[PDB]
Amino acid sequence: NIVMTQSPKSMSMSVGERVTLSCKASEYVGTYVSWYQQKPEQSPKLLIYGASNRYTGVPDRFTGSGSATDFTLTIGSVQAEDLADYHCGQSYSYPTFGAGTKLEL
Amino acid sequence: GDVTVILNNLLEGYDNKLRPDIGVKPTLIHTDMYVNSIGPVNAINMEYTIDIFFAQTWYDRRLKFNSTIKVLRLNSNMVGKIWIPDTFFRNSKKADAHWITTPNRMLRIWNDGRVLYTLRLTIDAECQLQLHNFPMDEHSCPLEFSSYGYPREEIVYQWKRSSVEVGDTRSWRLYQFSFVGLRNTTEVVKTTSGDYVVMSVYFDLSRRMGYFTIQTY
Amino acid sequence: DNTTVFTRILDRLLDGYDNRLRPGLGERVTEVKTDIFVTSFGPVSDHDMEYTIDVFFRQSWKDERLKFKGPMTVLRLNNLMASKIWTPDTFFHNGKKSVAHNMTMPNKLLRITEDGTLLYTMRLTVRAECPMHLEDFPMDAHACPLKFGSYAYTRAEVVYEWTREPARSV
Amino acid sequence: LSQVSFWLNRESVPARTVFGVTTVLTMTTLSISARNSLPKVAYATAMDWFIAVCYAFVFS
Amino acid sequence: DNTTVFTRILDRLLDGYDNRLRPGLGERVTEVKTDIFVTSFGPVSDHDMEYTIDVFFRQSWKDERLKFKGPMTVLRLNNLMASKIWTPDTFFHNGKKSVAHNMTMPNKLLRITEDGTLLYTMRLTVRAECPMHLEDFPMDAHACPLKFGSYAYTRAEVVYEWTREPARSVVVAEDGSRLNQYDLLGQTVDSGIVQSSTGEYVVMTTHFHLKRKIGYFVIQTYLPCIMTVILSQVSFWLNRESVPARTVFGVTTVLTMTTLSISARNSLPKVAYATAMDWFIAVCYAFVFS
Amino acid sequence: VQLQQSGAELVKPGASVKLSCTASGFNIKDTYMYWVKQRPEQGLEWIGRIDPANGDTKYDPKFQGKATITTDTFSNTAYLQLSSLTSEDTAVYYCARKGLRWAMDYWGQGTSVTVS
Amino acid sequence: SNMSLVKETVDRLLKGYDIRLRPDFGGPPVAVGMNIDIASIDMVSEVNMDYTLTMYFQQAWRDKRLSYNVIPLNLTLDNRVADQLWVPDTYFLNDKKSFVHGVTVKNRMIRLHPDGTVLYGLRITTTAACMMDLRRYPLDEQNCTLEIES
Amino acid sequence: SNMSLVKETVDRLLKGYDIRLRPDFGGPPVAVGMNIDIASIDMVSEVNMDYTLTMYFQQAWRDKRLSYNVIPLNLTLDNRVADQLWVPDTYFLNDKKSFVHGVTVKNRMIRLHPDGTVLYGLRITTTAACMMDLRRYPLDEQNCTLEIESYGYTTDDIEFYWRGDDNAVTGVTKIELPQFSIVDYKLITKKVVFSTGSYPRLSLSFKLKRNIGYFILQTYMPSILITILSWVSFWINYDASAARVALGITTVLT
Ligand SMILES: *[C@@H]1O[C@H](CO)[C@@H](O[C@@H]2O[C@H](CO)[C@@H](O[C@@H]3O[C@H](CO[C@H]4O[C@H](CO[C@H]5O[C@H](CO)[C@@H](O)[C@H](O)[C@@H]5O[C@H]5O[C@H](CO)[C@@H](O)[C@H](O)[C@@H]5O)[C@@H](O)[C@H](O[C@H]5O[C@H](CO)[C@@H](O)[C@H](O)[C@@H]5O)[C@@H]4O)[C@@H](O)[C@H](O[C@H]4O[C@H](CO)[C@@H](O)[C@H](O)[C@@H]4O[C@H]4O[C@H](CO)[C@@H](O)[C@H](O)[C@@H]4O[C@H]4O[C@H](CO)[C@@H](O)[C@H](O)[C@@H]4O)[C@@H]3O)[C@H](O)[C@H]2NC(C)=O)[C@H](O)[C@H]1NC(C)=O
Ligand SMILES: *[C@@H]1O[C@H](CO)[C@@H](O[C@@H]2O[C@H](CO)[C@@H](O[C@@H]3O[C@H](CO[C@H]4O[C@H](CO)[C@@H](O)[C@H](O)[C@@H]4O)[C@@H](O)[C@H](O[C@H]4O[C@H](CO)[C@@H](O)[C@H](O)[C@@H]4O)[C@@H]3O)[C@H](O)[C@H]2NC(C)=O)[C@H](O)[C@H]1NC(C)=O
Ligand SMILES: *[C@@H]1O[C@H](CO)[C@@H](O[C@@H]2O[C@H](CO)[C@@H](O[C@@H]3O[C@H](CO[C@H]4O[C@H](CO)[C@@H](O)[C@H](O)[C@@H]4O)[C@@H](O)[C@H](O[C@H]4O[C@H](CO)[C@@H](O)[C@H](O)[C@@H]4O)[C@@H]3O)[C@H](O)[C@H]2NC(C)=O)[C@H](O)[C@H]1NC(C)=O
Ligand SMILES: *[C@@H]1O[C@H](CO)[C@@H](O[C@@H]2O[C@H](CO)[C@@H](O)[C@H](O)[C@H]2NC(C)=O)[C@H](O)[C@H]1NC(C)=O
Ligand SMILES: *[C@@H]1O[C@H](CO)[C@@H](O[C@@H]2O[C@H](CO)[C@@H](O)[C@H](O)[C@H]2NC(C)=O)[C@H](O)[C@H]1NC(C)=O
Ligand SMILES: *[C@@H]1O[C@H](CO)[C@@H](O[C@@H]2O[C@H](CO)[C@@H](O)[C@H](O)[C@H]2NC(C)=O)[C@H](O)[C@H]1NC(C)=O
Ligand SMILES: Cc1ccccc1-n1c(C)nc2ccccc2c1=O
Ligand SMILES: Cc1ccccc1-n1c(C)nc2ccccc2c1=O
Repeated sequence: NIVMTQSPKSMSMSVGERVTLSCKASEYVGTYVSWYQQKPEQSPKLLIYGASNRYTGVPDRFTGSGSATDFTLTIGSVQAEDLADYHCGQSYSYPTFGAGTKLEL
Repeated sequence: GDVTVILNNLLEGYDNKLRPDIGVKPTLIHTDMYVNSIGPVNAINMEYTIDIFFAQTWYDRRLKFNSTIKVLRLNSNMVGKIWIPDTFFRNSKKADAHWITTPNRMLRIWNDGRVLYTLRLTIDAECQLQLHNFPMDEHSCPLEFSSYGYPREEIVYQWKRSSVEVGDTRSWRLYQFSFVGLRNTTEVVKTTSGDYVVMSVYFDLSRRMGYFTIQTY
Repeated sequence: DNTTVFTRILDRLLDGYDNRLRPGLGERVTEVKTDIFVTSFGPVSDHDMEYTIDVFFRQSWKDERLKFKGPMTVLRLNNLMASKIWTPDTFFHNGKKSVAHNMTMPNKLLRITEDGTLLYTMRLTVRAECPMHLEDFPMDAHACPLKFGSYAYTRAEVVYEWTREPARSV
Repeated sequence: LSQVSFWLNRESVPARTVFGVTTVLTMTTLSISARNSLPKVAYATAMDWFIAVCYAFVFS
Repeated sequence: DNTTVFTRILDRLLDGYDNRLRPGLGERVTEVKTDIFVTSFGPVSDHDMEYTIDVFFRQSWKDERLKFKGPMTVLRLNNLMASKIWTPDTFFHNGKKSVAHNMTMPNKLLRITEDGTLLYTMRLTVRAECPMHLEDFPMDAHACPLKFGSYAYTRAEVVYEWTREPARSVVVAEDGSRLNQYDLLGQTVDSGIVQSSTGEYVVMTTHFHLKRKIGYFVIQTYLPCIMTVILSQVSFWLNRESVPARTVFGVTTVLTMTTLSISARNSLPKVAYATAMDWFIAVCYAFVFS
Repeated sequence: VQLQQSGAELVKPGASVKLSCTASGFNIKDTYMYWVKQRPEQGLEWIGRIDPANGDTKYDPKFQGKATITTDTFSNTAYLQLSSLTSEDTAVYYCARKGLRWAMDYWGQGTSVTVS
Repeated sequence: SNMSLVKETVDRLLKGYDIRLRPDFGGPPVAVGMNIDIASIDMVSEVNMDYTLTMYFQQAWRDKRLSYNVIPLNLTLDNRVADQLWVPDTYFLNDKKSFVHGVTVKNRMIRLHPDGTVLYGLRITTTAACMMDLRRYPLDEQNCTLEIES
Repeated sequence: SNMSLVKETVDRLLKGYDIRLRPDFGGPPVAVGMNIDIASIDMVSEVNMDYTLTMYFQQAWRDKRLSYNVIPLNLTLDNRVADQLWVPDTYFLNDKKSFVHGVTVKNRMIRLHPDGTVLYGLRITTTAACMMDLRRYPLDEQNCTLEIESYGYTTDDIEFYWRGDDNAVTGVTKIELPQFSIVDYKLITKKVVFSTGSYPRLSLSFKLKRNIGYFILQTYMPSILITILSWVSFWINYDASAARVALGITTVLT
């Protein structure tokens, strides 16, 4: 399939700072990667579709970028409700998901 | 004034999908040809160009009127509203009518229902040149035409006495060849659709050995 | 609301109008005044013995059936009105393959004067046979003709004349 | 160029032979090329006569 | 009278139908699912920087005004029904000249499902512009694009989407290869947005990756040049007491090099830089001259 | 707009499970339906996919045969039939809807499946 | 008069005819028979990997709607009525550029038969693609073809 | 429903619409603004003296007849409605052959605004005549243009102008010609006088400078090298006739 290598495995940052999550695609996926936020004991919520497109109801601080194999999700000025797992997936081919990234303070 | 009335009466209750005498007898069509010029004869594609005025006349008892006017002289406007023979050229690689400034077409209807229909055509006519004895080669190759969908039982063509008329021949585009005469012929050919009356005009061309002399010999 | 009055004028003009009949068919000869403006004299093709020419072809005739009386002395009308009226069927005797331009719209023009005089111009590219006599080549001069006239109308029905002095009409 | 050959000494035979041969070949190529540009008319033009006379001079 | 009931269905279906208005004109965005089947990949014109391609262009959308109930679940209708309904006005952004084939009839297709889904397929040939960089010619590779989208409908009104997984939405037929001089390595698809002077439009992109085959140019240029270099160097082994022979060798080798240099460019467009073949010919000419 | 899944359930190894996903607010025929597996403290895993309008299915190569996905257009529901369950099949199974560039915009609440 | 009979027959046949539905729309497939009379093959080009042929392409099928029993003769109609009848959507897959000859009129034929058999002919010129293997050129054999499909 | 409201509004707008008459038929001239987005300039031909350009040609004017106030948004209508509306009779005086792209449908846009403004767009390819002076070929700079004029409407019926007056033309800097480079372009507004009246005209011009590298590779270097070869003759002993004559004749023929 297409392997989505998501780094870092985990990350902690205080409230108010800027963070950058990164996702690496094995093959070419174009702009068909989406980012999901999964809070504990909850189902995933779509944040970014396409490669840079905020889903409706997504605050303006979340923003995605990248094309081809390299992609990134920068959360500017994280708040206290941004603690969750963040998965990157590609839908160019049959979907595959990154291993995830846990965000602490 | 009253020519409008005549025209309206002619077309009322008229079906142009049906040839005159649909189930009575074949429609007889007399054809005339005026040859403006015989274009270049390229042996590479084994074809020659010809520009003609093609006249066709036939009788339609539905187009019969009574008035002091003896002939209705019309332009192409009314051509599409009456029945027209579907004559096509059998050995033509491609052909086209002329449309500037208006369709180069003419329609005349006489008192007794005789119809005359003329149009201007340029034709690229296929003929297979046997190039033995070239450049001392002479050819006489044809221009054939017939109806597409009407077999002999429905349409019959007929050459008039003075059917084919040529112009001057001094302004023609024949370089390798010289026009030496022509003749007309008729016959019937069998096809998967039926038996069709096929009309043929043969143009006699003799190559003139003046270019190839100085070019090769 | 000049729109409605002008629509009424046009509808009355086209009511009971037969475009299959030339103006003055019963008791006259239709006189068409012609004029050519050559916007570009195209390249001459020696190999095909022909030349290309782009012209504004202007025609003008009188149609009594198209008299009107309104606020405007002239109706600068669209190019599609011409399809509804009778026009001369001029053609080029020595033309090979001419084109009428319809980019972005039909390059035509119809102007009806209140007295019933019509002006009709169109933009054409004409390709015409120019029979050359190459005995003095390449020191040769030629006179390339451009012959046009009426298909379907004999001299007893339609005649052509130059709109201005013949020496100034092309 | 063909007439230049007259100034070469009588001992340089291959030189003059090459001059003549190449000049004739050049004239033939020029005749073909100059006839290419024209319609295949069946008569001779002024250019044809000039080429023929030049061809005659080279051959002479 | 099954024809009569189906005629009645069709007549009730087009009654009060305005094909000038897209489905969901003021209350929803129309989503057109798109699919391409490449029946042949025409030749690539290096001189014109273009390529021809034959495809079945398949478009599907949902029109709620065309719901029906009858003895069928789909209506396979003659292609003149498409002219009576709204259809998307898709066009190719980098298309130079395309033709929608209509022999012997318009090569079109319209299936209406009872839920109001439409399938609209066309056969058409597209000549598309493929900008080429020939610095590595004849050992160059290119990604020729095919971009299409809606004319006159902005992103807020019509969006395009691949019907299946993007990686499976452009399918090339097995035998459909008209490439003489090139090799089709594969195809890639993408979706994006272009800001024009009339608004923001969705654009669907396909990239065809082509690798040029070097064989023709090997035989036609490289072997002649190597042969001429070898022939020029063969003049060294001749005796110094043969001036005419070595002079003939040199002059004829130089003439052959000049002819080859004139011939080589004739195949390529008139670009303003030197390709790899140009450098090879230059070095061979330098060796002959030396 | 809403995807309602069945509640949790405990079964024994080697048994079979048929999960349910009810779609309300849209027609499943209009989109693809996805089934995703999430073991604890791990990443998501695509199980398979179904196109209700056509009925065809695609499965992950490591789930082919083990899982079967089917729908019922009438009730607007999708099913996932797991067979030959093993201890490593304990996870939370999600039902998702494709939309807006294949982004899986809507997800179900998930079903906790555990095998003792 | 036989003219009036033919006119009324044709008017009845064309009245209420739905061009949008094929014959036997809901029933079994309609069987179309194909005939081809090849007039010429014009230019077999290795450069363009194609060739041009001109043919009389004829199709025949049964259309029960266009059946009549009041007259015993086959009605050849002016080819403009072809725009009012259903005809199959036959196309040539591998053709690059084609046209129907149109002088002096569109060269097509439409012939009705009392039992409903329609006969629909076209004079067509197609430039058909033909990929040629030139490995054994000029001692080569080429196999081209025309693909006819609905 | 909103769609039924829009359908009623459009049926109202198109009822009684006289396509023969321009907006403000008996009044002040209608002002038409032109926009061009140039997509490519394909093949500048010296032999045919003409270039081919593809562009998005936009036209904008106001028609008070097509004014609506019940719907708040801009109606993008199917392009086929343009056959039922008045559009300006714009044409290109120097074009030789041109067409509107027709795949998948005709590539034209019609977009209405509540105040009555109509935005009319076309994707056109014109082969404009480009008379070139080659006295300095290939060190030549060419200036050919596209003349845009109304065929039938005199200057008191219609007015042309560039919407923006400096940004009316876009995409010029992105054009890549293999043999030329667009050095400069200008927009002009004129009035031209014919025997039938005076007409608005817009001119779009391009200044093309020809790149010379190709010609250096193709014709200049070979002749220089051939001349050096010719000079080689003087280093050969003048006792050898065949060699020197071979050099000279071969050089001349090359
Ligand atoms: C696949 O797709 C192809 C592309 O779509 C398709 O090709 C197209 O086929 C159709 C059908 O055959 C063609 O349409 C016909 O065209 C005939 C003319 O053909 C010649 O001219 C056209 C261009 O036509 C313009 O010019 C003529 C005359 O100059 C006008 O009459 C036209 O209306 C039109 O005028 C407009 O455009 C002008 C600019 O060109 C403007 O200046 C003008 O103001 C108008 O805006 C050329 O394209 C043709 O070349 C092509 O075809 C030839 C065929 O041999 C090829 O060789 C060539 O290579 C090209 O391919 C050709 O040169 C029209 O005559 C015809 O319309 C008449 O017939 C129909 C049906 O009968 C009527 O409904 C219609 O009303 C017309 O009849 C009236 O007019 C005639 C005139 O003689 C009267 O005799 C008749 O009685 C009737 O009069 C009544 O109406 C009049 C008003 O119309 C009125 O005045 C009268 O008073 C009376 O009331 C038809 O439109 C189309 O051009 C083809 N397009 C192309 C690009 O080729 C192909 O077939 C498809 N294939 C398949 C298998 O489906
Ligand atoms: C040169 O450029 C000019 C400028 O555009 C072109 O002129 C246009 O030509 C097209 C093609 O004929 C015209 O479109 C035609 O419209 C006719 C009438 O449409 C109105 O009226 C009917 C009622 O009769 C309504 O149904 C309709 O909504 C409109 O209100 C139709 O008769 C034509 O239909 C034909 O084709 C369709 C295709 O589906 C069939 O359904 C029909 O049976 C019929 O065969 C056609 O739609 C257009 O109107 C012309 N422009 C203008 C301003 O009128 C020239 O054609 C062009 N010439 C060349 C050679 O390129
Ligand atoms: C490519 O080729 C085209 C075609 O030749 C060139 O187009 C020409 O461009 C120039 C300027 O760019 C045009 O000249 C302009 O004419 C305008 C109108 O002239 C009126 O006024 C003068 C007297 O001033 C009269 O003689 C004339 O008959 C008119 O009545 C001027 O208004 C322009 O500005 C002038 O006046 C202003 C006043 O403020 C000065 O500031 C200016 O410097 C200037 O003096 C200008 O003169 C010319 O008309 C165009 N050609 C045609 C045929 O119209 C392109 O320039 C050329 N280059 C490129 C890159 O495309
Ligand atoms: C053209 O065809 C007509 C009709 O077939 C030919 O007319 C006949 O000509 C011969 C003389 O060769 C006469 O004996 C006949 O009486 C003519 N018949 C009619 C009906 O007029 C004519 O000869 C043909 N033209 C040729 C052969 O050049
Ligand atoms: C009407 O056409 C049919 C065929 O389309 C004619 O009958 C056929 O004629 C051919 C040729 O003679 C025979 O080989 C067939 O056996 C006949 N029958 C059939 C079913 O094809 C019929 O004669 C024609 N009618 C008229 C009055 O000519
Ligand atoms: C209809 O189109 C007009 C013209 O573009 C829109 O008006 C523009 O609105 C944007 C944002 O509101 C402004 O930045 C522009 O300056 C406006 N243009 C003009 C010429 O005033 C209008 O918004 C569109 N209709 C709707 C409902 O959005
Ligand atoms: C062009 C031509 C050459 C020789 C004899 C007659 C003609 N000729 C002329 C001069 N005018 C016509 C007007 C309408 C229809 C046909 C013709 C015609 O054939
Ligand atoms: C003779 C030949 C046939 C096919 C392909 C190439 C060649 N070929 C060769 C093999 N050597 C040359 C040396 C100098 C100039 C031209 C050629 C040449 O054309």
